[PDB]
Amino acid sequence: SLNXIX
Amino acid sequence: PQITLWKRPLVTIRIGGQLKEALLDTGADDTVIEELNLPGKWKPKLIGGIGGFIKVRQYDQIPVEIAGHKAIGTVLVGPTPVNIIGRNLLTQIGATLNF
Amino acid sequence: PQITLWKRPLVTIRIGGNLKEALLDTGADDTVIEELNLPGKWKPKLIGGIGGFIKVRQYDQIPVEIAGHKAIGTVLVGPTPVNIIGRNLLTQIGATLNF
Repeated sequence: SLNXIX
Repeated sequence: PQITLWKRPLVTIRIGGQLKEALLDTGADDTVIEELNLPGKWKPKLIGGIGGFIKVRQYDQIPVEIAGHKAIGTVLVGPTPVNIIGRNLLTQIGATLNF
Repeated sequence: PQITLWKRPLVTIRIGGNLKEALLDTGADDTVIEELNLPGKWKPKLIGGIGGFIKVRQYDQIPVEIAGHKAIGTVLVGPTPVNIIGRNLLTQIGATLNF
């Protein structure tokens, strides 16, 4: 699982 | 609704009877919510992204209402920087990208 | 066009004249590309997400064509497993979420 940017 | 992207696409959700804010996130496979209890069984899981991997609690078959649209599926609970609604639930509510 | 979310929303982009695959990511403030050898001036930045922060190189005013739609703006270069197109460029191509 890949889950994204702050 | 139709949501533009000048600001983060934050919406209110209902989970476990509580209101939360969460980001509609097309770049997420999964739905990841800050630490909390949810009813029922969970198992450990690891997920990754930009900074590497984290440990989360995997809860299955959790009802989530996302800006008034119902979903029931896996919710991961752990130290995410922001609550995110990922594709596993976005697909259930019929969400698309359009340009 | 309309992109569903059954799989990761990977599309063809062009950056520095070259075609690459990147995720259209509404959960990304910024655009993060692994293109370690662009010419041009850059400055150091740190960006975060689920696993914490990473170091990236910030390049400004870079043309990025996304599915034939031209954009131009800031591109962050660093070690990422997937190239991601964030809201800084998605807004330029008129991308919305719809459900």
